[PDB]
Amino acid sequence: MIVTKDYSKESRVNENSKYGTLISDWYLKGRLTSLESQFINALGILETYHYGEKEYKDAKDKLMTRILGEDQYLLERKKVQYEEYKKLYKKYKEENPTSKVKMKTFDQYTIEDLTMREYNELTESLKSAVKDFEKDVEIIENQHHDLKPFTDEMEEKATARVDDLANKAYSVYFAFVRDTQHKTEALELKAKVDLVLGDEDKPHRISNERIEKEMIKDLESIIEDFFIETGLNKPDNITSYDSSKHHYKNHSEGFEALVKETREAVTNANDSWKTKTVKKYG
Amino acid sequence: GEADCGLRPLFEKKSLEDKTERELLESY
Amino acid sequence: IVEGSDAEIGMSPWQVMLFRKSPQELLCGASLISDRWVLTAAHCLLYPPWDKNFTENDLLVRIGKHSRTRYERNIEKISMLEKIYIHPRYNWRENLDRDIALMKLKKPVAFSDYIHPVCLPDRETAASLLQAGYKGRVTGWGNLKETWTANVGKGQPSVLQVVNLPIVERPVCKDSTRIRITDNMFCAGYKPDEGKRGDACEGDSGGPFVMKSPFNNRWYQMGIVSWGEGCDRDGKYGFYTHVFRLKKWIQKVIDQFG
Ligand SMILES: [Hg+2]
Ligand SMILES: [Hg+2]
Repeated sequence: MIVTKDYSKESRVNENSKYGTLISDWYLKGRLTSLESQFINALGILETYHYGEKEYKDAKDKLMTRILGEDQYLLERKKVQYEEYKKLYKKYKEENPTSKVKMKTFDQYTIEDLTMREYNELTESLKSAVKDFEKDVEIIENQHHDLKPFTDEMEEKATARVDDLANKAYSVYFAFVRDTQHKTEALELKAKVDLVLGDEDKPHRISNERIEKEMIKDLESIIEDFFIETGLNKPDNITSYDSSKHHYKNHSEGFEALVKETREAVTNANDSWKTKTVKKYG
Repeated sequence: GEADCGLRPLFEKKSLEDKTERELLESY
Repeated sequence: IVEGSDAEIGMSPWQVMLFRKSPQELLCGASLISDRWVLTAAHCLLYPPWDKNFTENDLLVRIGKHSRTRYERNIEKISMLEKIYIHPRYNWRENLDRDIALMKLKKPVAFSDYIHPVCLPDRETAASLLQAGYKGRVTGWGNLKETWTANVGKGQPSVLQVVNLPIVERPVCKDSTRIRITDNMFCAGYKPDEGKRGDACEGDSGGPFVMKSPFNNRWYQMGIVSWGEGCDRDGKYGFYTHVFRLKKWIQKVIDQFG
């Protein structure tokens, strides 16, 4: 209307930086791609599974605040520039009436003006924000030993305990997935185990004592959920599923023996386990 | 169970209001 | 959700998370309308222009959640989908007219302090509550802001976000976009000079735009986050699938199936 003056103040870019020397379009493309990658990397650090604990919340909000702030800076620069592009486009059409070139939309438009001062300041601000985040994290972990990263050896051992438990769950799943009466519970069991473990090609790392403890309680609770809902009793012993020995197609014989042994164990189990569940049922 | 629909266990059913609920009521 | 805030625990017990199993991904929001049915937007399940066409086995539903970053075993419920029902006249190629779908759970989910169904409005509730200026509430784990490049990606919160927004008058909704709006949608958001800001965003689709009735003080889901141009842009408004308007379809589905 009467114009709108200021930019948002969360950005560390200096107000005068945008009025400096614009960089050549050909070189510009690579600087915007670099910026895009920096944001992607910063957001990815933020999203790391390890940091999904309540203790990192503030540190994260703070980093998020900084990343969005620099993103908003670029977004607002695009809006200002798009506004000028449109006016240029209309002047262009008045000078080349026979032209059939169409005006890009805001979403097809890309930033046309950037100075090295803005690039360096954006880049440094994000770098600074990530460094502050890394310091905030170190502090958080000094104050909470169960959040401190495991050494590679400790993570491998913890990760194996977790995977072994999940494989016991998979056995239960395989033992009841062809059982008309309990198929749904079985399918949900498999889906819930997959959900907490994460994608098979990039699972959530059991990187500290807290993840190990909670991932184990989660898995045990998920298994217990299956027995609670089907009304079956949880056996004290379940053979862990081992693809190399029990694969449905690759080792049919072994698959059937696993199923057979697991089902028989469920049949012989008593209900003592209900007094020791992770979760409160009822 | 739509008989009890829309009544939140932790709010309405405990006669507790949420932090912005009032903003909606005032809009009417 | 843009410009909203952290939800209080159990403040939106009908909140549902539509989750792609593999590769894991929070796809959209949804709402619990009974122990067996979940309401969401059609485009979250089917949208050819983005090569999207999810079937029952590709997804799951996570109910009763507060934080997105971890499995919450004492309150969370995960449900397998038995069947998805996209509105047959869902107009994806043009303006997302009738952006709505139902998902039937394989098993009924038990209710609790954290899982409870929202109410669907009847004709009058729609008539009396859907007025310009009246505010509704939108929740979700979607993006916190529009970003300068689609590639910048997702800036998602950990805790469910909430924002209250005013319904805007149809002539304004209409003049705000070049997309053809229909009677099966309504828009909400603050005008340029109202000062306050806020809107739903990528990832919020399917979430409920609820309103608390001053008559029986129950919460009614009047809308479903459907579409918008950018997020929280001035003179731009979020669009929602008008629920009462599509209620006969919802009832036919629920009465015929499950
Ligand atoms: Hg866009
Ligand atoms: Hg757009």
